[PDB]
Amino acid sequence: LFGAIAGFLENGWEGMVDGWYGFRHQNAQAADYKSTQAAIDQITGKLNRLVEKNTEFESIESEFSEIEHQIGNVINWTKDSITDIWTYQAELLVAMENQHTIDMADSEMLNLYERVRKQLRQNAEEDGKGCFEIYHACDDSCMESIRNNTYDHSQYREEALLNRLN
Amino acid sequence: LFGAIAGFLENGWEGMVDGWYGFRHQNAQGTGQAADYKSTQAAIDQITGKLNRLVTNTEFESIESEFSEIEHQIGNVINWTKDSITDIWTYQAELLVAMENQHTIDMADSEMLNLYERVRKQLRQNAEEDGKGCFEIYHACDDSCMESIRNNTYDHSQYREEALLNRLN
Amino acid sequence: LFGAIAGFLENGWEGMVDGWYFRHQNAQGTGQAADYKSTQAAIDQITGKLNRLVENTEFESIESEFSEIEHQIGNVINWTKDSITDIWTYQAELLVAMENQHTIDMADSEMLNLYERVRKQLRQNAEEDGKGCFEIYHACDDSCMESIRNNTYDHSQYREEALLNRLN
Amino acid sequence: DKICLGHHAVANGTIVKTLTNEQEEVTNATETVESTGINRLCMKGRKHKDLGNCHPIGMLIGTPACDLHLTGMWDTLIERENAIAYCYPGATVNVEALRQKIMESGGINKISTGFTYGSSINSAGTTRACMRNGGNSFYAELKWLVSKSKGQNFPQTTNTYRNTDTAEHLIMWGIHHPSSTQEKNDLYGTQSLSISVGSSTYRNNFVPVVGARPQVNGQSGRIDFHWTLVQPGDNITFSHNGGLIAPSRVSKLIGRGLGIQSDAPIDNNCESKCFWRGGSINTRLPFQNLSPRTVGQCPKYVNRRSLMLATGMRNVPE
Amino acid sequence: DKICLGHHAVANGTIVKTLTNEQEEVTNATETVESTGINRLCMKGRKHKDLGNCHPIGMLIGTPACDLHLTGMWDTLIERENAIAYCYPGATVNVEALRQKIMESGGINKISTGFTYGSSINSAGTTRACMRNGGNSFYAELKWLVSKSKGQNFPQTTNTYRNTDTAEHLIMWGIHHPSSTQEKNDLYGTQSLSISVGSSTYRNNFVPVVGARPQVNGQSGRIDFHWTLVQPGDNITFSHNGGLIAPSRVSKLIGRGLGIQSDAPIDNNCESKCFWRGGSINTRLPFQNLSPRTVGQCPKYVNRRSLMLATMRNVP
Amino acid sequence: ICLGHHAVANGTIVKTLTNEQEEVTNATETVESTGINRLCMKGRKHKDLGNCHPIGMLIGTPACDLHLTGMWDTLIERENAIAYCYPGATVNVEALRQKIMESGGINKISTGFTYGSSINSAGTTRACMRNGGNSFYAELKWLVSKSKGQNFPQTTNTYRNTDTAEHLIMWGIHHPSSTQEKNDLYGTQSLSISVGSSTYRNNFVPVVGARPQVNGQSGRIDFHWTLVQPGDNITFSHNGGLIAPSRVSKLIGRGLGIQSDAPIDNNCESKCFWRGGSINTRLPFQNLSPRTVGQCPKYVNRRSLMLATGMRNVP
Ligand SMILES: CC(=O)N[C@@H]1[C@@H](O)[C@H](O[C@@H]2O[C@H](CO[C@]3(C(=O)O)C[C@H](O)[C@@H](NC(C)=O)[C@H]([C@H](O)[C@H](O)CO)O3)[C@H](O)[C@H](O)[C@H]2O)[C@@H](CO)O[C@H]1O
Ligand SMILES: CC(=O)N[C@H]1[C@H]([C@H](O)[C@H](O)CO)O[C@@](OC[C@H]2O[C@@H](O)[C@H](O)[C@@H](O)[C@H]2O)(C(=O)O)C[C@@H]1O
Ligand SMILES: *[C@@H]1O[C@H](CO)[C@@H](O[C@@H]2O[C@H](CO)[C@@H](O)[C@H](O)[C@H]2NC(C)=O)[C@H](O)[C@H]1NC(C)=O
Ligand SMILES: *[C@@H]1O[C@H](CO)[C@@H](O[C@@H]2O[C@H](CO)[C@@H](O)[C@H](O)[C@H]2NC(C)=O)[C@H](O)[C@H]1NC(C)=O
Ligand SMILES: *[C@@H]1O[C@H](CO)[C@@H](O)[C@H](O)[C@H]1NC(C)=O
Ligand SMILES: *[C@@H]1O[C@H](CO)[C@@H](O)[C@H](O)[C@H]1NC(C)=O
Repeated sequence: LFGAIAGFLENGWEGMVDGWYGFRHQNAQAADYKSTQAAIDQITGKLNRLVEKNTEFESIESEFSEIEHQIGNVINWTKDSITDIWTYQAELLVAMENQHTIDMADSEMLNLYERVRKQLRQNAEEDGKGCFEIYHACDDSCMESIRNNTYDHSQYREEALLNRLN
Repeated sequence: LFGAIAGFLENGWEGMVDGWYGFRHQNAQGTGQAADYKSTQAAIDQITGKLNRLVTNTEFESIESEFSEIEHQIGNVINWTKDSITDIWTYQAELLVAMENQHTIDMADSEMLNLYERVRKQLRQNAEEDGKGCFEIYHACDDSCMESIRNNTYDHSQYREEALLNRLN
Repeated sequence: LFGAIAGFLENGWEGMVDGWYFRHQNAQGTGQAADYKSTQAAIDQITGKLNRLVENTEFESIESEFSEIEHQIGNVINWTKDSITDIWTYQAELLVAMENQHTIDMADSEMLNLYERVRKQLRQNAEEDGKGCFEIYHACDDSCMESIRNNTYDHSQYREEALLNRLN
Repeated sequence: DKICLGHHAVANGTIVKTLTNEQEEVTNATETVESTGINRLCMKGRKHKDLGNCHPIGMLIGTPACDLHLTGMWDTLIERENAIAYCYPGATVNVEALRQKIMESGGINKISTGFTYGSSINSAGTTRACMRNGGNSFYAELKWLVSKSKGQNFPQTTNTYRNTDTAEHLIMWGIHHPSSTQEKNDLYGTQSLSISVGSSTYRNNFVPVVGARPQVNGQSGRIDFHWTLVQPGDNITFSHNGGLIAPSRVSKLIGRGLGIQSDAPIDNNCESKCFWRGGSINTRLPFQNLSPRTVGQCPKYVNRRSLMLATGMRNVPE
Repeated sequence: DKICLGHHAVANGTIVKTLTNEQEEVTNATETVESTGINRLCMKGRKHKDLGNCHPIGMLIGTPACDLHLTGMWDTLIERENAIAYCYPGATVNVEALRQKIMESGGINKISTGFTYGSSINSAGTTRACMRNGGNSFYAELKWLVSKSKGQNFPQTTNTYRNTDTAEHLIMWGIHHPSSTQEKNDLYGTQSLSISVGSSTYRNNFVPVVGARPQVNGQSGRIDFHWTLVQPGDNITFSHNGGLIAPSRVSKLIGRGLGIQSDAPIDNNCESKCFWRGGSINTRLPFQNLSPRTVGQCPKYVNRRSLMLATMRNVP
Repeated sequence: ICLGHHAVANGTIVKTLTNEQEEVTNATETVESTGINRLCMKGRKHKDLGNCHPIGMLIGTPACDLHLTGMWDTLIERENAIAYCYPGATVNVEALRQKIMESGGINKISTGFTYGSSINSAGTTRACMRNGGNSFYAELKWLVSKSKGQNFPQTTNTYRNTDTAEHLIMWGIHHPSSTQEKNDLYGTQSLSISVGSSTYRNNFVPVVGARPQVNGQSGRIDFHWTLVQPGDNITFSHNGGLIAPSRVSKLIGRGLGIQSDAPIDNNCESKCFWRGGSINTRLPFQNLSPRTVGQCPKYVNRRSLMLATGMRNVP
């Protein structure tokens, strides 16, 4: 389990229907494409792995005619054991890949909270919220500059340092 | 997998017994040990979740007589089937145990990393990290302020100035 | 899962040899080195996986190769053996897939860990550009870079001269 | 002035199971077990023969019910619940093997034995228990040999089927077991009866046995059926004092085909490859819980109602 | 001023198994494979039937040792190592199939066949090998038929049991096989013997055979047993010249039961659902170490002495 | 100071829980393939039967004279092995064959059967041949009247097991081609052969019928076998048709049975064998054959499975 979900974030936004991962902001809402794509491609990867899996089988037991009793209870025991095995394989599979699923969906959030952290650089500060604080007036252009992933910390450090230390 | 347990925290605290996860501090008054409830409880809850998964019926009858002999061919066709099933299940047991243990350890390690992160974000500017798991606190912290951090009540801003002036000199 | 290898480190270096996980600049020139401990830490885990892989109960024949076999029992055997084969196949695919996921993601982790020990070591004296490189605000002779690799690096020594550069 | 990073949530999310948590809410999920299958038999892309009330053995011996299934080719052979194998009361030895062999086939061809009989043999013997149209009759592929004049001793006879093919042929005969010590005398005479059969790979002998038995389909007598595989180049000899129900033709099982036991109505629009006693299953899903017992390209059956595979993050909102 | 972060450890650390490391120290771990068994049969909450030295076949044919087990109702049937099925040396065709059939039953009932015999037949033949109350006897559900006069030809005879029940019935008959010609002629006569059984769904012809063999229980003769199911509203007919061990009663296997072959003595205060040859198993674990041959609703047998499961990395 | 991972010019690809096409620096396979097509019998005291069938050991067909007795930890059977020089069959042949193939040895104990002067035991066929002349099963004798046409006398022969381990006894019954050649060999009598021990009772009647010539022979000899316990005796009471046992066989210990037409390489070890060759590997999975024998790796329906031994490769 990574920090992001069911952790320092206390809530998920029902308003966001456009993507899994998003940006909200006070200013004077959007969602990141690449992160969602990264998180959905891997759900489709084991959706893909799961959907296509089979050997041809014949009818060893008969429906309409009584079979020899010893070979019949041997067939019943064999079938019952194969059924138990496959049920266990099944429950293990779904529990493992659900675990992996959630843990990853956490990881792809944190991977690009760690993008933003390292893009804002020293021009912003970490909070308990998980919702970054900007100390300098960024218009809708600065914020878009956050989300596109082109930007320049250089162009604002001289400014923001003055706001952090006074 | 995560830096904390086998990495930048070299050793564990045997003396502390209440929790999986803990706070220890030094201040002008003295040194204190306490435990953070939620962080330990999450991991305990997932452990007992596993144990709950570990513990239903399908009813099998005997296909091998033990006091009467069995026909040869069918007998060791049955020996074959049962040995194959046994191999399958023992392999399943080893795989299940190994992978579940790996996940368990990396889970606990994850919870420790989460506590470390929560504390760091909580402290903000006022403290700094040596890569030993501790936070250099540059403003004097009262014990009430110590379990202000432990509570998560702690407000960084109120001490914000002092540490800062301490930080730059 | 973890951030570094496919997330913000935008490629791998071929030049690196006898190491899985260091490049600088300074003034004297540029030298490349590989960290021993992290790589051995990953390799040991991989070897553990392989040893776990290579660690068999005896079976007799139940089908006659060279002669008649009673149709019905033969069909029972064919069903059973093909079933067991199916199960073992599924287990093989499941193991290889999950082992691979764990291998890649764990190695990625082993990178991230080094990135974080280095960040926590450089502390105030440096900055993050976000390709995992660290910006050093006070030169640094080849010996200093060597100190960074070595972990002998004291941060307070360069702290002040660095902070001043940070602010101006 | 700030910026917020967060994950999305839904109004109604679905619960799954994980390693460490039961009842773990998630944004979305898809099941991995299929609990619903078509009631009809889906046979598109498959040329098939439906037997209805004709049992597979009947094809090999010629029970009237199987008249329109004495010959044919098929991807897929469908057998039904109460299909008729015998018009004249009897049984077959190692019947299940044979029936399976027939369901494992992809067609049958029939071939005259060319058997001819002596003037003192009535090879047109019929029975009330095997009706074709309104007439008394018998199995199409078999002839019930009795002495032409009631009561005379049935002549010592010898008929040898000669196989000149590059494949094996399945051959089926019958043995009559009369009801009354009179009936026997009126059919084969009073002599001690015996019926030896023998090829390069098969040897056996059959004594008819008069016994008091309950009447099945208005007959106390019984015909027991016996069958063997005659190899290429192999001859098979019948030596009989009377009692032999003897093959007019012989059967060549051909190819490989999927045998199905069911009562589901056939359907020719729906595509499938996995079949069971009621209906068919076609699903992307790897797992299934309808039938523990299935035929063909089939998803592994598991004893669970549902296994939801989560397709997203934890569902957590306000 | 410091604030620090840390985990606990112990002096004694549990070594567990992982994907990447065979021996990882961990705080605490538990077993997932049971290695301990009760050593009793826990029949509480179960209507059970301990057969003692009564082999299930004997409940059908009426072996002396099975006098207490000729009719019953149970959900669990226990057979024992020292079970007797044949007091008189013989065999049963499809013995294992039949035994498994009985062991899946949840009860047996008896029904008279109503068979009677003319005064040329001794119906009350006995033997030393089957003692009941002190004194010679014979299978409680069968009658040994011999000529009433030590030399005469056994009379051609016909007996028909008709099933008038709504359930199938399990009939058993025997076919004696004398050691000598003298003996043969004495029991059934000098004539050529033949038995024949016939129903809607069944038809067979048996013939007695004289041969010399060793003696079992002081007996050189044989009694070969045969059996069949008889559908409702059907007749089964025997036509015999002698040598037929004829059924006096027929059997009706009722319901379903669990069939346990075990050494262990019963505890009627244990609850349990999983059993094996010695004792039973009551665990919550998913795997088991005791026995590859268990019966019932049991954990799965693994070929591993121990498989420990971690409940963090314990570094001190 | 910068951080980075390695990479290679050309990467090997692996399947992954989420990705079926994931490039990786290096990898190793987890399946074995194209294994040694030969028989690795190192250390194994083995025994190659060649054209001799397992049952042939028991009844002593000429092809099997070199295999009548011996010990072994591994028994190899070849495809066209001759079970019967004289045409016939065996009741429960597969049980016998498997029994033999799980045996570590066969020892022969003489039955001791002796016969009166009106009985000829020296009967032989061209179907069975040694030194290019007519012979018979070396462990059985074919009993016919000494005077052609006469009645075979009622005869009794009891094998007595006086060992401390069970013995396996085989006998043959002869079913004549015609009513003539029956009377000639045994007479006009009604025939019968009853066998009985303390654990076994069976009766046999020789049957006359026309049949195609196999190996130039229209007659048949079917085989039967039973186990005789220690201290138990077995009696043959017979009238004509019995192919009597002159010796009896004892299976000793266990031994792995291999069915294979592959040549014996005596200088390699193995734990695993199939129809052609052997398998030698650490790998848990293999795809050479669904039907294997011994301490083998599991068989899987895949041509290849790659296990990533390295991190993800990003050039
Ligand atoms: C005439 C007489 O009674 N003689 C005494 C012998 O009975 C006795 O010898 C033993 O005889 C045994 C066989 O005895 C029975 C039996 O099984 O108990 C007697 C049964 O009444 C008879 N039953 C029927 C229905 O015929 C039964 C039967 O003929 C055979 O079992 C058929 O195989 O035989 C047995 O052969 C012993 O080995 C033998 O010693 C001796 C010794 O006590 O005393 C005689 O005075
Ligand atoms: C013990 C004995 O009687 N051996 C005979 C043997 C048998 O009588 C016969 O196999 C029983 O079925 O027959 C032998 O001759 C058979 C042989 O005879 C030729 O002349 C004939 O032309 C061949 O077709 C063939 O039938 C035998 O060799 O088996 C002689 C032997 O002495
Ligand atoms: C079993 O025996 C009974 C009695 O003989 C047979 O049933 C009788 O049934 C027939 C026709 O169904 C009647 O004509 C008789 O009057 C009945 N007899 C009595 C006394 O009920 C029955 O047919 C036999 N079962 C079989 C299958 O042959
Ligand atoms: C089956 O019968 C045929 C004929 O009865 C046998 O083949 C014949 O072979 C012989 C030997 O060459 C010839 O003399 C005949 O002319 C052939 N007859 C015919 C019509 O082909 C054949 O050997 C018998 N097969 C077996 C297996 O016994
Ligand atoms: C040891 O593990 C068991 C099983 O999970 C648990 O009951 C026990 O509490 C653990 N020990 C301690 C000291 O917690
Ligand atoms: C075996 O034969 C010997 C000698 O004939 C005899 O002592 C013994 O009683 C016989 N064994 C049996 C079990 O009949």
